[PDB]
Amino acid sequence: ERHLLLIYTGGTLGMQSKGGVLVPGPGLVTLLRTLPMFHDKEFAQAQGLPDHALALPPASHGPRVLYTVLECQPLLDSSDMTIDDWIRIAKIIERHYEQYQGFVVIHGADTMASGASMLSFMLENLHKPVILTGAQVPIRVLWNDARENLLGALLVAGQYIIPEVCLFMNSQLFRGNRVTKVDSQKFEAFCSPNLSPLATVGADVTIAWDLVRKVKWKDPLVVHSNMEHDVALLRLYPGIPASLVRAFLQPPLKGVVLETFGSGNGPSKPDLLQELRAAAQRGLIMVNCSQCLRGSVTPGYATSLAGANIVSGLDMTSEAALAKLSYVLGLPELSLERRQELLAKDLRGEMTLP
Amino acid sequence: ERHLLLIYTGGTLGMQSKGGVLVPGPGLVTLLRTLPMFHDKEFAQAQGLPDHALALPPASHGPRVLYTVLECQPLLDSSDMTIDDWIRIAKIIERHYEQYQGFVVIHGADTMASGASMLSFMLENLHKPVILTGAQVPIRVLWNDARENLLGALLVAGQYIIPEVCLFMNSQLFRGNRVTKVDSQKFEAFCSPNLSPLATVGADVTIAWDLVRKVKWKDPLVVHSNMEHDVALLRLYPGIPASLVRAFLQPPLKGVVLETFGSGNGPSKPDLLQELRAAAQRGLIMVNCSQCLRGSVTPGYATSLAGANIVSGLDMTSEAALAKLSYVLGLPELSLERRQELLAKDLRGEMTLPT
Amino acid sequence: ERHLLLIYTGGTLGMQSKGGVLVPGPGLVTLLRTLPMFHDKEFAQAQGLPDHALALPPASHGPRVLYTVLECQPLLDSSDMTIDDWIRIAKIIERHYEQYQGFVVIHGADTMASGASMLSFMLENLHKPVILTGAQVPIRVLWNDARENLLGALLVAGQYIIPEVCLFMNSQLFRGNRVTKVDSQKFEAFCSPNLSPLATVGADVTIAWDLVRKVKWKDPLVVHSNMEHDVALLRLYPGIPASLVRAFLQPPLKGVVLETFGSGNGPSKPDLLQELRAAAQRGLIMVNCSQCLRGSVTPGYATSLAGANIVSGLDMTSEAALAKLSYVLGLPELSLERRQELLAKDLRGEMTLPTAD
Amino acid sequence: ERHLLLIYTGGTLGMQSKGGVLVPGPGLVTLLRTLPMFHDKEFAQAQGLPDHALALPPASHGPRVLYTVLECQPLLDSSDMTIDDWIRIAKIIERHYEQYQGFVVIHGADTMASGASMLSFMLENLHKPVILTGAQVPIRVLWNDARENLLGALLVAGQYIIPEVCLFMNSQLFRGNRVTKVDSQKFEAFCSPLSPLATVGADVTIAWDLVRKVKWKDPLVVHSNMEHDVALLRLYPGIPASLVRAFLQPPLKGVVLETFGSGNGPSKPDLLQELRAAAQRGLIMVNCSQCLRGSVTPGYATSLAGANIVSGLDMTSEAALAKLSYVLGLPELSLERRQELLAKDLRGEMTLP
Ligand SMILES: NC(=O)C[C@H](N)C(=O)O
Ligand SMILES: NC(=O)C[C@H](N)C(=O)O
Ligand SMILES: NC(=O)C[C@H](N)C(=O)O
Ligand SMILES: NC(=O)C[C@H](N)C(=O)O
Repeated sequence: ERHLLLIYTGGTLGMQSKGGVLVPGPGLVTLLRTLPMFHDKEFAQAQGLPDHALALPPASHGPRVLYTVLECQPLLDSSDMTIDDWIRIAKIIERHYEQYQGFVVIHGADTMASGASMLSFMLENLHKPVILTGAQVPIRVLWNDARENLLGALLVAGQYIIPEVCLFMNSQLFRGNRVTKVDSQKFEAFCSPNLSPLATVGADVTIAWDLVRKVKWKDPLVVHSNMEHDVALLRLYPGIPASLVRAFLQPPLKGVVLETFGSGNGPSKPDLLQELRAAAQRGLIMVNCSQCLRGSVTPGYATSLAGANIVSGLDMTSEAALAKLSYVLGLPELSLERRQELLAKDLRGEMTLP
Repeated sequence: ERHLLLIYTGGTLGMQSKGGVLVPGPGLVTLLRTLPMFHDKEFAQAQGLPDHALALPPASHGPRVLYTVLECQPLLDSSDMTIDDWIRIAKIIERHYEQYQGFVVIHGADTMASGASMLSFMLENLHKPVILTGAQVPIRVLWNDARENLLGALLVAGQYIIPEVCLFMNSQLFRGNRVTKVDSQKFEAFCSPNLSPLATVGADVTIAWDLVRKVKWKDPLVVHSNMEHDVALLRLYPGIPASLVRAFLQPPLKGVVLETFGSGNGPSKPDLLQELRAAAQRGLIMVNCSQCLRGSVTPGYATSLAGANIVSGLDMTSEAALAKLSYVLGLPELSLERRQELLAKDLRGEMTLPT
Repeated sequence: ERHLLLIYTGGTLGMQSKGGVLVPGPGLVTLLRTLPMFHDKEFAQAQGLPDHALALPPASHGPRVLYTVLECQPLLDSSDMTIDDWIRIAKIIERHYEQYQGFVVIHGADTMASGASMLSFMLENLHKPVILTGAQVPIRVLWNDARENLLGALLVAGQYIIPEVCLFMNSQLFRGNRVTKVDSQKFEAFCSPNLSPLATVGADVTIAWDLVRKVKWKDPLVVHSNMEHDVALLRLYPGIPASLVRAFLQPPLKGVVLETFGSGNGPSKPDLLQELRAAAQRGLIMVNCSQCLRGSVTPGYATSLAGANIVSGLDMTSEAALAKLSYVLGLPELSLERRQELLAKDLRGEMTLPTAD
Repeated sequence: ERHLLLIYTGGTLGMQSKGGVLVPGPGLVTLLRTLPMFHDKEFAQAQGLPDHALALPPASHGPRVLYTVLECQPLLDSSDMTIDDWIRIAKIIERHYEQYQGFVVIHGADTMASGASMLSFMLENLHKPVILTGAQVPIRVLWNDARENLLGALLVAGQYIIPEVCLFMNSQLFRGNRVTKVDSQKFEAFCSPLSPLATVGADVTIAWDLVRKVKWKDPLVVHSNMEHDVALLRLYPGIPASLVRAFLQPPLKGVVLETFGSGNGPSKPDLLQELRAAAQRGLIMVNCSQCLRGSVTPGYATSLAGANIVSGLDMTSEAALAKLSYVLGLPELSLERRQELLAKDLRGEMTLP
């Protein structure tokens, strides 16, 4: 037997109609009990299990999977989630860490990538799988992607030791701090542009063990509630004025991700470069990410953004850059020089160095 | 014979190394003369052609293609381009419109999608092909994509009547106001997520004629120099504070594209919704686009951004939304209500209406 | 209410383990009754429905879907299926045609593409959806693709009028005579290389109505049991000897699909060309298909296979070519010249005739 | 300076029209001289180079690339090529091995995958790049894929030590015994259903983790001893036992059976009797999937396994056939041993589980 905690935070997976729109819907465990793929009634009575705990049917090989449903309240559309919400999820995982072998987090799709990236950083030295999942269609609608996404998440967390925050959707397991949302309607809503999926499910389960991170059994779980809240993302657009950038980078902002053009370039007009230099003097740290979905930031042009307090984001997703920035800036008592060194390392498998 | 104007504005296609970095490089026509795929010397002498004009070798079918190279100065990395630069290109095309059968614009890749979208709107009633192209590797480096991208553009503009601003890269012709840049290194750098390519080149040339827009021969070319400059793009991110949005939307900003989450959703926290409402009262217009690459903005959630002065961008690329916003806000003497109605129409094939 | 017939012929979707291997498994309706996504017990009792008939829960819009399970016997691994088996399925659909609004056929994946193609031809003037589906993992294994494939098929047949033999797998509806199997393990096992999917399912259902064939209401359903059995497929490989081709094309073979190289080319060595000419003289008809997955057979090289009794397969899948060949050769009293003309037409949406300009 | 041999065997890359159809066209070096991307005239005169030898323009760093064009005769449409033709190419590479740092082979596309696979096996202990390339459109036609495919091949062979038979098309370098042709018209004609060994874009990315290691201690052994009596047989539904019997008659020594799905076939006894009968005669059978992607695996009662049947796992059919030809051509081995070799990864063509 392996035991999982299933943390239901909201999202379309469990929504219901009200006033002609989807809103978060309670009563998940009540529904899951009625579904044989999610709950084995025979086995429950045979072992007289606590009523709070569900049991998956037996799978082909391996151990049996039991899980407990923890329904947060209120439930949220993921568009409403913030660093504080992700911290609360991390703390749930921390409190219950020793009692469970893995975790699944039902989450809205709108910001799942940001959440996966955030939790990747908050959960330092993680030793157990934390699998985020969601759906484009609610589980109470007959024709949906929720059933198989939720089951897949539970089975992955239940059967494999992948000590990472991942995202499972549509038969694929992605490294969480490598995903981004590419489709607003299709079931294949997520993509991992600069890294292979960690796993694929088909006739057989294929796992890229060469990529999966190693359990650090000597080191304890350290949860970072100290995440800098004053970080932002700024997408450059052609002719963006210096005056607007000035306003954006005003105190109390401590860090910013600049999504630049192509291989990491921006306008070379002086008044704009002046504002970035000015913000560097105030102590602001800047990470340069590409607006492009695929590829890396690299030097090479006269228009490349580099210099005082600018760190290259290489091939990071913006969601990962923002989370890493929040993480590093939240660390206590470090020199700005040291903070920059950390931003330039691969801390959770989110960045590929050359 | 068909004659094209080749407008060289800059970009990696023609860059050179200097101080260990790529910068714009002059002298394109000088190089192209030396290349047999770009200039047929035999034919030039046989017709004693003007020295400014180049001739492509004969192609499989069709008419012969001649072209003239117009090298803008200064040349620019496309990261430095703005609405003003694209207006200048539109005006070049306007001045020379009657003398040429089509146009090719060599452009940097970093903002090509914005430029294509802008020109799409500026060139009202366009009757001739305007093909933007560029490269990930300069044409003076041996192993490059520039040669074939430039030749392809010239052949497409030279041989076909596609009255659209397009982008040609890597054997594909895209509708210009439908493209976006998806890869910063690969030769397949561009994608048209919510529309088929207009053409594909292989052994044969396949054109999606049932998508290509129809020539309106009665209507003259109207070039819009009146493009609103005070427009912006704002990407939402989780927990973006009201205070920051307030600062972003301060006068003199007239219009903004909000890149929202998923099917067009954002935080429902009241202080943020109050700033958008406040900006609507000041007269600002907002277009709601998805941060997602593929798919459409649609209502359906309690978190959907809709209401006063917010227009759904449906399946538009952000580059197209920004350009359309610039276009509509630059039109003279319209009510704010009318401006919104125009934003909700398909003006250049950039948006697909539901039905 | 719309009523469907669910024809369970076998395949991995319903297999069980025995001696460490998967074999066909009976008792489908018994399992489906226990599954709330497949059977609404409340509604069944509320309308006191016949015990043989299942009811899907209500869906977002549209009518309610009821269905009857017909479990063929014996059940088969699709690797064992032949023209005779597909004829039996066509005849089941014929007998029950008027009682039901659509059909779903649970079928093994190994030859689903051949079966879809065969049924496409056998069911002339079809007016109702016939949706084939299957799975890479059996429905009794917990982590599987069967649940969603079967539900999807039922919902597509139940809710839309697509008068075609289709294949539904992994959220996509393909034209059946356009599919081929491209992956032996992934759930995305099928691909339609020279045609778009007819439909895609996501948050919403998108249907390519511009491609879906039109119902011919005036014309009755004609089922062709007269399918020529003596047809074969022959894949060319470099240096394939004339002697081997000779042996392959011996009587009683009436038709063959030659899978050739690239744009439809083969060796020009004379002894080989002589065997094809010899077989043409015996009255054999040959269809030339490309080994390539995507693209078309076209003339252009000195190595292009063309001539006596050879018809270009253009962009047909080999599965479709073989079925069309079986269909056309089974038609009664036609000249060989006429048979060839029919092979060169688009009879069921399986072939795209080349564009002029 | 690095020197390459460019072996022009034929194919569309160099074809010309005649009687309204494409046929092989001679005079490649004559054309390439006139093209600045392919020949640097300044540099040629500056070093007074032999007239037979061409010089690519420089890149910034790295060495300069010179190459010699060897035009086979007659030139062939690849549809006409056989084991004998690929042996001849291997022997050209053997004779000139010491004089050149790499090789490029211009080849027709129709059977390039078979040829790449064959050469992969023939060229045991290969230490230098052998890059096959071709085109969907002839180089003399203005809008074509030939120019960039040929240049790419020369630059890859000239600049990198990838001791493998590869195929370069459309900005990608594939392991040769892993490719297959998926499109008959598009420039993206080939697919490796394994990662590409390299990709060319703004930068060149090479998957060094996959590229095989040079064995400098071991000499190049060229196998002319390739079994010719091997065949490929694609199963189709209801294929009769009588037809399979005829196909597997002597003198056939080996056959690749392209089976359904994960490696399955009809379980009807008369058919299984013919495969067993052929095994008794000494025939060896490799089971490959008709599917493009994935692996042959046991699991069903319909899986073809047993006497003298070896699983092809994830091999392409082109690789299975070539490996079968290779193994059967080896002298004095027991049939058991031949089967063990078929089940190993000999040239990177097969992934073991
Ligand atoms: N599909 C989803 O989950 C979208 C939903 N608005 C959410 O993020 O909560
Ligand atoms: N590939 C390119 O052209 C990049 C260049 N920085 C530009 O956009 O001008
Ligand atoms: N996935 C499957 O159904 C394969 C099985 N051998 C069959 O075709 O019956
Ligand atoms: N593209 C090509 O090269 C096709 C040609 N028929 C050949 O294989 O020789």
